[PDB]
Amino acid sequence: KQMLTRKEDLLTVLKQISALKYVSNLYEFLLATEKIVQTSELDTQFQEFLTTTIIASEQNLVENYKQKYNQPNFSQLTIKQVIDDSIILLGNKQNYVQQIGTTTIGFYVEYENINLSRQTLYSSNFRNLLNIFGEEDFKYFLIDFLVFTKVEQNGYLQVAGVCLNQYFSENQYIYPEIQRSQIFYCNHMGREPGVFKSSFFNYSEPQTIIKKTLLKEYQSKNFSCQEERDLFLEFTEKIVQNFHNINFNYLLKKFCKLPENYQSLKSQVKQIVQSENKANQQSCENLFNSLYDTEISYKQITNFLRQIIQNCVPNQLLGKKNFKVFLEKLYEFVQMKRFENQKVLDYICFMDVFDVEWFVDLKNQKFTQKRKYISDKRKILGDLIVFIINKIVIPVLRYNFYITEKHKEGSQIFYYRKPIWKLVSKLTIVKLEEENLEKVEEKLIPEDSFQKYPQGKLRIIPKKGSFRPIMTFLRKDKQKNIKLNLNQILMDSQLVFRNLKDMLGQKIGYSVFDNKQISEKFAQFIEKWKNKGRPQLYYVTLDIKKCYDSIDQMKLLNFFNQSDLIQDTYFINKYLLFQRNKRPLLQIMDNINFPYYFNLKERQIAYSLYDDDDQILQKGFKEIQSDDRPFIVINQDKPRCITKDIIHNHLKHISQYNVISFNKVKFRQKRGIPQGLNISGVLCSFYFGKLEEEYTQFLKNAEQVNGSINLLMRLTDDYLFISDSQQNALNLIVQLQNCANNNGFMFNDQKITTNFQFPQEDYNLEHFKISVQNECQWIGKSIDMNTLEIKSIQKQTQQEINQTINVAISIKNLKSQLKNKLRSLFLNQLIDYFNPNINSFEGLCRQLYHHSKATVMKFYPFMTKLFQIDLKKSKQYSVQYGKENTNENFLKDILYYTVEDVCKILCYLQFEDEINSNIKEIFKNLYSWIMWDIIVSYLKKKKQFKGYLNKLLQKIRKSRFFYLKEGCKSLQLILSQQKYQLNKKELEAIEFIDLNNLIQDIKTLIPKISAK
Amino acid sequence: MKLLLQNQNIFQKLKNTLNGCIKKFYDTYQDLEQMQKFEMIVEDKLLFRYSCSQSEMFSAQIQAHYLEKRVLQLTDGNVKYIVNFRDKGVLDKANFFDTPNNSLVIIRQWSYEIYYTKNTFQINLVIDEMRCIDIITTIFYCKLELDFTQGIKGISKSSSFSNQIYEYSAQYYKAIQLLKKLLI
Amino acid sequence: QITVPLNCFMINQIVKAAKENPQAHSGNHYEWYGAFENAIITAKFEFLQSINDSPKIMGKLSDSTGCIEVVIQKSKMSDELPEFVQAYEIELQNNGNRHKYVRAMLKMRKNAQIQLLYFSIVNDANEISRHGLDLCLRYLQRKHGIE
Amino acid sequence: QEQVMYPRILFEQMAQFRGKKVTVVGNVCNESLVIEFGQHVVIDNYRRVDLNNTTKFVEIRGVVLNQNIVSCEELTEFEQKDPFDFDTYSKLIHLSQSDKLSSLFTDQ
Amino acid sequence: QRIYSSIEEIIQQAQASEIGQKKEFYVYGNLVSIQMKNKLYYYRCTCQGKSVLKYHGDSFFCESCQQFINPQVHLMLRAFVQDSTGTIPVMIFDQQSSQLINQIDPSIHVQEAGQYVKNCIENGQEEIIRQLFSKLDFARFIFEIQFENKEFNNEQEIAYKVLKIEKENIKEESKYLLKKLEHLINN
Amino acid sequence: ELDIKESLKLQMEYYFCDTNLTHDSYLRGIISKSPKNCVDIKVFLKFNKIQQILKSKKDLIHLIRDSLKESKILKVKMDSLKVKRRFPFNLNCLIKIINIPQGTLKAEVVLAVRHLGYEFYCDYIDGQAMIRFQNSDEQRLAIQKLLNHNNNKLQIEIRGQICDVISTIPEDEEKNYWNYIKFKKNEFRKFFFMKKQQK
RNA sequence: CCCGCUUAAUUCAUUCAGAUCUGUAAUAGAACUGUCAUUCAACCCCAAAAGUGCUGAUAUAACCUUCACCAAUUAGGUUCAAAUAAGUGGUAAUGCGGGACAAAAGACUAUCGACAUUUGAUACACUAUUUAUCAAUGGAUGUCUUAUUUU
DNA sequence: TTGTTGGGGTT
Ligand SMILES: [Zn+2]
Repeated sequence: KQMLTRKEDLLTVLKQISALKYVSNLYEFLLATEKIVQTSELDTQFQEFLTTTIIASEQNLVENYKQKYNQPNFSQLTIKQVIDDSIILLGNKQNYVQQIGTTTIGFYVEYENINLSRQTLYSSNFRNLLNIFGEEDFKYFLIDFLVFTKVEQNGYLQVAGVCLNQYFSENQYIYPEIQRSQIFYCNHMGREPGVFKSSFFNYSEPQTIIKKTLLKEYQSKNFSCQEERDLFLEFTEKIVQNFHNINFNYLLKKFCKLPENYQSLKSQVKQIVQSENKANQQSCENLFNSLYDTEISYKQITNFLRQIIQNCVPNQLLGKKNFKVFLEKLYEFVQMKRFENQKVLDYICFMDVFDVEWFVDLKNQKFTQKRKYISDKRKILGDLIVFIINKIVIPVLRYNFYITEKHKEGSQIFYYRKPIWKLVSKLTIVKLEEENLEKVEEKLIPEDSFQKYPQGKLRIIPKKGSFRPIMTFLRKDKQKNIKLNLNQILMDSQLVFRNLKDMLGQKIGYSVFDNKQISEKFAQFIEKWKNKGRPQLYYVTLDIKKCYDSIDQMKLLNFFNQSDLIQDTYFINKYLLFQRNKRPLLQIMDNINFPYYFNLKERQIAYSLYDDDDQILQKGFKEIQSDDRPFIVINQDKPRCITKDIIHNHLKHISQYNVISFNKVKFRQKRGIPQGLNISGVLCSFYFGKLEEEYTQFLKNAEQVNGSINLLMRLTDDYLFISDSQQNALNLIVQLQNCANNNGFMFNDQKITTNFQFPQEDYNLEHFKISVQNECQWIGKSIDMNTLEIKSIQKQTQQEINQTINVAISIKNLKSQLKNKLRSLFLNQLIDYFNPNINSFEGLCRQLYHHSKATVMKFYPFMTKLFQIDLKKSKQYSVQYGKENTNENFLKDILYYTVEDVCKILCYLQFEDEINSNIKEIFKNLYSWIMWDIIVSYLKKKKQFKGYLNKLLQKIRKSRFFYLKEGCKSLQLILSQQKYQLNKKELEAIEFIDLNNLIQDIKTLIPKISAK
Repeated sequence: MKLLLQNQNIFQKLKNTLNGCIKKFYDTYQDLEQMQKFEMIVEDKLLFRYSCSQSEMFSAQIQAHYLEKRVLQLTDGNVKYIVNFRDKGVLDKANFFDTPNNSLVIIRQWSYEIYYTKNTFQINLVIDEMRCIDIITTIFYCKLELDFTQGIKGISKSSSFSNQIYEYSAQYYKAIQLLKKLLI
Repeated sequence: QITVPLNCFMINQIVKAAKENPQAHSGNHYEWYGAFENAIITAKFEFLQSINDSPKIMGKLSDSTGCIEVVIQKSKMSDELPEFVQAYEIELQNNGNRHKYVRAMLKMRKNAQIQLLYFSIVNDANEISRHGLDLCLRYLQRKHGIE
Repeated sequence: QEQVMYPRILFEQMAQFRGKKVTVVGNVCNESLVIEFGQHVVIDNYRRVDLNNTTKFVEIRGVVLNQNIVSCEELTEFEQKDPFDFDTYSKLIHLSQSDKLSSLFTDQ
Repeated sequence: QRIYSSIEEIIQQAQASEIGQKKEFYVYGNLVSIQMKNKLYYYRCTCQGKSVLKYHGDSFFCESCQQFINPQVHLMLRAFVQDSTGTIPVMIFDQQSSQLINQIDPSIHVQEAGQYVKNCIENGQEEIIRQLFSKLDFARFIFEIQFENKEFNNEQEIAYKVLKIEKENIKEESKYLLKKLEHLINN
Repeated sequence: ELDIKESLKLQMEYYFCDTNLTHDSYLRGIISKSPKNCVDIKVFLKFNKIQQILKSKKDLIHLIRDSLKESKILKVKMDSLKVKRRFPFNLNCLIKIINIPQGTLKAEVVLAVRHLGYEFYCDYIDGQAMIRFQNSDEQRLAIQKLLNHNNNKLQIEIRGQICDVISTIPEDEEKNYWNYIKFKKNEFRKFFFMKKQQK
């Protein structure tokens, strides 16, 4: 079948598009159109540019540009004037490449912005092409065609024609959406509980004021006649009266009440706030835990919500049975995770329309066209549901509770009462005002900073022993005319620092910033390790505590103003980039557009006016590709200037007057950079790279002074050091603690999670707590020091995993969303460390096994959310899949096709293109079989999946098994001809295939994998 | 395209390279052998050519050139500079697209120059390198100019209309005074 | 960079003086008290039956003080005619070869024939008078501009 | 190709020139073609009724005879819905006759 | 009676003025090259509705009047005004743009302009709008143009907006040029 | 009681065998209609001989469960309220419409009449449309808007055209219509006679 | 399992701010009023347009089996069908009443253009709609009999 | 009288 390739030429990918009828290199376009003859003479530069240029055209026009010999091709007009004439011919058409940063006036073009693709347009090669074509053919070649020119190794740059940005693009009733996320993060609390004093339940208080305050629901355009509106207003007045007779005190008291010892905790907190001296430690910890273990549970609050609705809304407003279905769905409305939401169709699809009482029909359209009546009363049931939810359920959950998620549990929800949260607020404003932050008045801040920069905001998330803060900056002041929040202001500086970050891996210390560089360092170290002969290895792990708040303005600004890796003047360019996604080349149905092969991305960059030998001045872009597959670039006219002076002012501001708000009390940080700024993640690594580099001269040479292989990686915090010489790791720990002693930071929980054993008294580190393990667990990793291979750590219980999957499904376009969803979960982590240099074959199989087992459990909630929607009553899927048992077959379809996609991706990520195709076929079938075996053995025991679907899935797995067997049986006869000379990797794969006896049965391989 | 040029803050580069120039000059010529200084002081001959540093490469737009009297015009927003250049070899180096006018170029390396005129010195400017980075054709109305070829008269014009240009005129006056104080 | 309204006699005189005194700076701009390349003129546009020119559609402009040879264009992908000549063909053909003056903006370049860009049909005598005055005025607006 | 110069003059210049090829531009007369200038009229060679319907105007280039008689070599008309001015046209003619502007209209 | 002026005089008297001045002149130029690359409309209410709340599904509701309204489409274009001397980049507002589209095609009403352009841009019929604009090139008029020296994003800028657009009368343009040139020869 | 427990066990073993529950089959329908053939304990509480041997609900529930826990065909575990046997033991007013646009389909006139709100039967043919009702009061119910005093015309709108209708049919035509109806009815009768006999 | 009917009681507490009152030694106590703001943290990385080799083998496999819900552990049958089983862990239950057509049937000249489907086409609808008409098609619906409260 | 979804890691 059509596997994937790791080297292509854009000629093919343009030939295999639909909307294009002609594509070729300009050399053949000239030979065909007879503008030149083969035996002509042109220097190698001009001939090469003629050779690798590409042109495309929607219609074959080799005839229109045939050379009529009537008029000589002798040119006198400059290239600027010919191109002026071209844009002039374009008239009023408004989207072309040569028409970037230029506006026409009458019969005169006017350039007014910077387009760094011109330097290829007004080149000397284009002057030669104008000499060859003559103007009357040029000024039309620059319109009828699409011109790409190879400017990088493979990445073409479009210079003329239409921009591909234009190949990448009756009304109905869209039901409203219930504002769930308004309930989450409140901090208000009044004397007598209830709902807010601005809500209409308490507006200055018959039906008159209800009309005055319900201007958005009473006179909506769904209510046909005045009678419907007035009856609804009557029901709203009845709702209000029936709600104002509730003893919220008692009502809360019954189901979800404060703990039995709440007064003890209030007293303890009041004591810890009164005392002037620095209070205890374990008392505060146990106070935090006793406060966080008082959170209401879903069932109790659900009973509360039912009991508060049953006596605030008349019965016949929804009907006898619709009301009950509503009250039953309300529970699932409560227990949903943070990033989910419930749709009005979920409520409606299980309701009856005639069941309500107060309807009225103008033209008696109920019996003739019943379907129109059903639709035009669903469009009222929906509004009533949304009114009830967004005007009782949401304000109650806002005022009367506090809703958050804990730190380590994941993405679940959590309901704490209100006074308990005011308590934790006071206790944290006390525990906080002593470590880093400090209260501040308004005049302690200057006025320029006051009128230029935005304020801050702080949120608290409960953790196990203590709290955890998180700073938000999204606000922008309404007055003083500021239109940008802090990150929108620092984006330019962050671009400068990105261009700097592209160099810290080898220049001024020890850092990494992604999985590509980490995998690179691993490739190099593992190469050295297999070189010397694979000895015993040791490691060590440790991590700074509160890094972003231990760094001082002085050394930061001093390193910044005294480092030459930041030039003085920088320009900024914006462009669009088009790459090749994973879809294989569809071998040639009649609708194959660009988005089927190319991903669009809208990038920026910051280049230097110097003659840096990367010449971002001539190309316009700087990109890093992983393999030779073509890509396109087009520039844009939106450049800007930036200078180290303004970056200095920015750093000084964000490191001096960082003012953040909390509970209408203004705080100011004392030393450190705020956590939660786009610039911070690079500043921190830069600063600590300075220090760690000045302290670790012994690393650079210890490979040649005594010959000991050893690497040191370091993300923002979590160090990691692997070596063969124990003494190196020991001295490293000592030197790092020395740097911490001298410069003023300290390590978190002293968790020097080393591998060996050593007396920690000989080095004044006795307070450290060694924790000896045998599998180096870095940031979500399982580096195994027996083969030095990598993999990931996966949660292993269905609840553990369920707490981190937010399902959000809508019947609109299932086959798309779900598809990508599952696909994403297969590549979210496997794509990175599947590199074949790190792992052996069996390691690859193990990684695939484990990650498939994890992604099945991550997906499963999606399947059980699907099976709760009936795919019979919808034509879109029933017309194609059938009318009975449509669900299981739809599911079988998406599973099989996503497995084929992921199998292709893995099959090419493991090999080059030079290998035989029978090996790629075998391993194709093997990965597909492993994934299907996992999915079957996990699915053969569920309830909804046991009767029908298991037959199909079993058949599919048996098919894949037989196909594997067929391939591995045929390959030996294929090699019997000697017709292929086996290279090294191929021989290794063949030994992997024969040793494990893939001919008869896969049994020999599962023991070799399933053990974790 | 006003902001991209304006935010260069060229006056900083000019002030810093002039400080470098005066410092290097009255640091290199403190012999004060008054006879040798009298032999050095000759009319209309170059005494000192200070090539600016590397980080001071401002980029601006040509509004008008004259080739025989070696006059080039530059501008950025509100200020328009009148400068000189080495020779036509320069323009042959900076690969212009259509015409010397209406083009926006960066400046790889320029230089200050010290001349002796009637009764006093002269601080001249000479652009030694250029490269055209783009075309732009816009009718910029720079309210104020400054000439680096007409002495204190070339700068003191319009000095009362900008704190920046006022302080630059002040630095220029101080520089010529320190020059005539050292060497005379 | 700027247009100048002047009559065919002035065009002939300028092209004569320039093509007979080639010792000017090699700027394709002509020189009449400055650099110009576009012009405006009102005159009697009539066709001229040339010999089988598919790329070009030549014309002619007679006026009170001379006669020049203008040149037009045509879409190459399909040799139809633009609006500004479609309308003139329609109206001239209807009213029976009864020609009218036209107000035309045209782009003149040396070492090639004088392109024409656009024209509109005039239906009022005062136009000429206006145009006349215009030239006169603009004349001074360059003469005193050079002194 | 070939320069057929046909200047613009006034009606007194019609007698002042005493034989020359010129252009005269005015309005037609209602009653062998005769046209009004300014009052006063003048006869021509073209047929009174040959001219088209919608037109109310006239311009002719041709040789002028003694007076009240002019030869017509070329004739052009158009539909003017406005009262054609004469004072400003007279000013343009006179200032064309001037010395400071002579180099604009004709050579020499 | 009025006093007219050319383009270059306006450009001068506007590029040499203090920030905040607003003043109008009268020119005999001509419009050209109506821009199309930016958005061609904005939304308004009858009583100077500041903002009409944006919904999808084509629903709308106002707060400067406290009723449910059909939102109104005001269209503002960008074009250039020329003369025998110079070029001015001008903006054009609802009434004047409607007047233009009416003068080119009398089919559309005084209130149907914005409706027509919105329907043509949404339905997928822009070629008719494109040619409708293109047939406005070099339409001679008589302009009353306002200039104002404001400042935006804490940097100085200059803008020109259109106030009046009438049809011309050559009999007055000629008299204007006549008095101009007579005064000129008079010195 | 333990004696009561043995008595209940014996009585339930007697009343749980399908041998008696087939020729009697009083509760057999309930047992088959049960959730999993596992009827609750209160299903025996509707009896008679248990109450006289009895002399709360959960108390008697636990008592019956204890008495059943010793059975051999029944089953009791996990305090299940239901208990089941572990053996299967299987085995005069109508009008006419005219002036109709010739070529009018059925649904249009059907709904143009159905707008009235009450059922009817219509038979259309080219022009002539016989409409009949089911209740005798329907005439004067609907007359005020079929005899539209707004127009005083018996008008029905269909597909863009007005057609007339009658207020009362001559009773000779009505008799012919009733014979038509009884004729269709005997048609159906004889149709199904032949179908009963064709085999 | 399905269906109908049915769920109460003074406050567990009262941040922040203001104004009072009583006493007070710098604390305490009592009564009262006002009250969400633009609600969404950022960075790095990865994916992101409208088709099966419809699927022949590895009994050393695949299925099936148990009284609330679901999930993780034991035993017995089974060779493309089905058979009754045993532990453990986590979610879930106030009470009242109701549950012999049960099918191989015959008889019903009982009902029936207003029966009842199942296919088509036409209409109004659609984001997961419970319809109308016509056409063809023939059976459809309720009772008695193989029937006795220890039900 | 203008300028749309929610994975993985780190804090
Ligand atoms: Zn309003």
